[PDB]
Order: sequence, then structure tokens, then C-alpha cells
Amino acid sequence: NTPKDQEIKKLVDQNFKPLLEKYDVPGMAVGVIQNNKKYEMYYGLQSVQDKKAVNSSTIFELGSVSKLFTATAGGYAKNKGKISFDDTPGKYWKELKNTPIDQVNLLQLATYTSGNLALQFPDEVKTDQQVLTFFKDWKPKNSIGEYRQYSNPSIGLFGKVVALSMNKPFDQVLEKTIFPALGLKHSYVNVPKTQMQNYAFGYNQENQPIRVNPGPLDAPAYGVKSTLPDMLSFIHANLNPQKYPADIQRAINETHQGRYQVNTMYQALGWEEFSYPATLQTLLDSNSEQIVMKPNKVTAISKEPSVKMYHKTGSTTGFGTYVVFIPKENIGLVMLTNKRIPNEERIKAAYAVLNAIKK
Ligand SMILES: *[B@-]1(*)O[C@H](CC(=O)O)c2ccccc21
Repeated sequence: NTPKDQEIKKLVDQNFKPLLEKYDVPGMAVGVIQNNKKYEMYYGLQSVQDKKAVNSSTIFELGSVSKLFTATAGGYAKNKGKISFDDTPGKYWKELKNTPIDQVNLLQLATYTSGNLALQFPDEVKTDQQVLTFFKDWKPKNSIGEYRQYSNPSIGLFGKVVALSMNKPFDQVLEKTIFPALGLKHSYVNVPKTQMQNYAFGYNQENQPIRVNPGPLDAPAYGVKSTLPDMLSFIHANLNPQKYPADIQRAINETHQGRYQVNTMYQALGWEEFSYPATLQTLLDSNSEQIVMKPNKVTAISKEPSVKMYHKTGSTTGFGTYVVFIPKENIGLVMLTNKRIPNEERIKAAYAVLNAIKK
């Protein structure tokens, strides 16, 4: 005898709200979408010093969840005939022609299998010229295509190439093409002055206010900021790609296509994919040190799961993000915080909520 909106709010209170005190997190937004109905829950402060409450207008940094938009942009360019995933980067960034990195194809860049690209660019690589020199100086290590090492430079280069193929800077690919196509009106690579009042402070581990700093190829790797309503709309788009024009529908579907496996994890384009129902440990394994921080040999997909789910975590210095959706259950969840919390806690809390919501 309790309305569903209250049932979902109670589940989020039971599973996400305690994380605020446990990790001293100033502000949090959690959203659930089920059967095209959205439920938004806001807690705490987007700015401690300004006593400004988290609300539907609050803009949060998505960290690596930005890679889902980069992947969507690549799927869009591929389906418009602007790139093939079998192309190499020198076809588009001409200064890379006939360098060793020009042996790596675009899908391998997007899915982290070049064989010699680390988590981050070197600290000293900052300017556009330094980024170019870094890729010109790149040499192979492991055999191309065989080992996954999650990597910002890898998918960053993919995003730069996607942008070159579309004749626009990457920030404009998202702000002028991809965000409008997905119906997102409060999502940004660069937050404009007229929206800075809505941009949350992030909070470091000392609870000091901070925001993300510029970095090499930051936009395609971790450059997006968004609101809870926009992220629910993005989940809706992933749950209902048939509701978009052909090129955008196909772009979304590209991001859902698993490309290879590492144990129980399927690497799609940006998204991680799993057979559903997934055990909690399967989902935790995807964020283990072994999977995130080390190279792992990839295997071809054997079981192509008809019933599946997708997720991605992201963090910046001052923010945490988790997004997850389950197509055949018509459900998804978004968590945004303005302080990092352990990825396992995000995954566990979402798992508990999603499994307990009545169908
Ligand atoms: B991008 O995605 C992962 C998210 C995570 O496991 O916390 C990541 C970690 C470190 C840098 C960049 C990313």
C-alpha cells in the first residue's frame, strides 16, 4: 500500500543515502528510470560554502563515463560513413601516417588493445604539439589487438580521429551534434558562464572544493559534465534506441555491441557489458585492479548474451559517477556525487536497489 515513487525513494535511502555519512560526501543525485518513468533523488549540497542544495539543475563531472559519449560519437561517424572501424589513425590525422601507431585500427584504440598505451598520458604531455609527438614516438610492445589495457590516450586518440572525420573539434561534435541528437540540454564539455552557478564544486579527500583541470585529450576521455535529468535521458536513449533517427539509433546500437571478453566482462564501445542476471562478484570483478589497471589477454565472444546489462563507473579528482541499465527489464540507474567513493560501493548500492524494485 505504498506508491512506487515512495518505494524507490525508500530503496535509495536504504542503499545510497548511508554513503554520504560513511564517506563524508557533500552532495549526491540518484536517478532511476523504469518503464519510461523517472524518479529523481537529490541529497546534500552542490556547494558546501554556498549552502546550495543539490537539485535537478546541478551539473556534475562524469569522469570516464564521458567515454560513453565518445563511443556514441564514434558509432555515429561510423554509421554516417565518415569512418570505418578498420581504418587507422593516419587516414585522418595525416601526421601519423606511416608511424608505428598507424598500424592500430580505430576499434582497437576505442577498446584499449593497442598493446602499449597506459592509463594516462605522461605528466609532461600537455600541449597539442606534445600530444602529436607522443603518438609519433609511440612504438608497439605487446602484439596489437591481443591485450586490453584501459587507457585515456587510447580512446582519446579515437575521439580525436572521430572529430577529424566530422570536420569539427571534438567539443563541438558533442555540443552541436551528439548532445542535441540525444535530447540533452544541460550537458557540456565546457560549462558556459551562464551555467557556472549550477556547476557543483567537487570535493577532494580532505573535503576541499576543487574542479577538473585541463589535460591532454581531456574532452574525449573524461570531459563531460551533466545533470541527473540529462543522464536519465541518456539512459532512456540507451534503453530505447528505436526512438531516434536511423543514424543515432545505429550509433547507440554500436555502443551496445560487445567486441571481446575478459573473463565475464564483455567490452562494448565505451560500455562494459555482462550477461544478465549478473552476480554481484561479476560486476565487482570488472572494477578490480586486475581488470582496470593491468593488461589482460582478450578472448573472442563465445556466449553472445541475449539478455544483458551494461555499466560504467567514472571519477574525477572531486566527483564520482556510476551508470547502469538492463534493457529487457526496461530499467536503469544513475549515481552522481561531488566526492569520490569506492567503485565497489557504487556497484553494490545500485545492485541492491535494482534487484529490489518491484517489476
Ligand atoms: B576511466 O574509468 C575508470 C573508472 C574506475 O575504475 O574508477 C578510470 C580509473 C582511472 C582513470 C580513468 C578511468
